[PDB]
Amino acid sequence: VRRVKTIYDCQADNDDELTFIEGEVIIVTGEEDQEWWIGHIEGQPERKGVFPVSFVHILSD
Amino acid sequence: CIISAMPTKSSRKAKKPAQ
Repeated sequence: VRRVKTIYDCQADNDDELTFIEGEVIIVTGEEDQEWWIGHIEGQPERKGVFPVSFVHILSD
Repeated sequence: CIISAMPTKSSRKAKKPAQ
């Protein structure tokens, strides 16, 4: 439903967070914080976790 | 294509640093 494209390269501190580098596409499946959402990489469903919206771009535009 | 300059990890307020 909700899609985001990683516009930056961010790394997870814990197992909870999702490490993503610029160019990745994440399907947002949930939300934790305003600036921290939950999802998994489109072509990589094994990569799931919570990622900062600060480093990604909402693809509802 | 990197957008702007790198932002700051705002620290996930939802999660607490389990010590």
